[PDB]
Amino acid sequence: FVSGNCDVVIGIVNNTVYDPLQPELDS
Amino acid sequence: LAGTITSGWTFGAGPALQIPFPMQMAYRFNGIGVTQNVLYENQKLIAN
Ligand SMILES: *[C@@H]1O[C@H](CO)[C@@H](O[C@@H]2O[C@H](CO)[C@@H](O)[C@H](O)[C@H]2NC(C)=O)[C@H](O)[C@H]1NC(C)=O
Ligand SMILES: *[C@@H]1O[C@H](CO)[C@@H](O)[C@H](O)[C@H]1NC(C)=O
Repeated sequence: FVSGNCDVVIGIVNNTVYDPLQPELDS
Repeated sequence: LAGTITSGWTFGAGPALQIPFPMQMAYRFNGIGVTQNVLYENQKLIAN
């Protein structure tokens, strides 16, 4: 779940969050 | 004290597994019905 942005938390990390809906929409 | 600081409650039920203390505090916040983001966004105030 999402909350806020990427500066408040200490120790946040770059990564990718896959979205299941997009490939189905594009197919 | 060392067991409850470096491993949370795991050392009381088997092998002691390490975990960073803020993550353990987030776990305990989930224990009482408050989400993790509250602790992660008010860490400094909570520590003070
Ligand atoms: C993690 O968060 C984002 C992911 O892209 C990064 O934020 C920008 O990243 C670019 C390229 O690395 C930099 O040129 C910018 O300066 C970054 N900040 C902004 C406001 O655009 C961030 O750098 C990533 N890595 C961290 C936080 O170590
Ligand atoms: C964890 O420890 C390393 C070295 O002890 C330190 O460089 C790093 O900043 C620490 N993590 C955070 C989130 O500060």
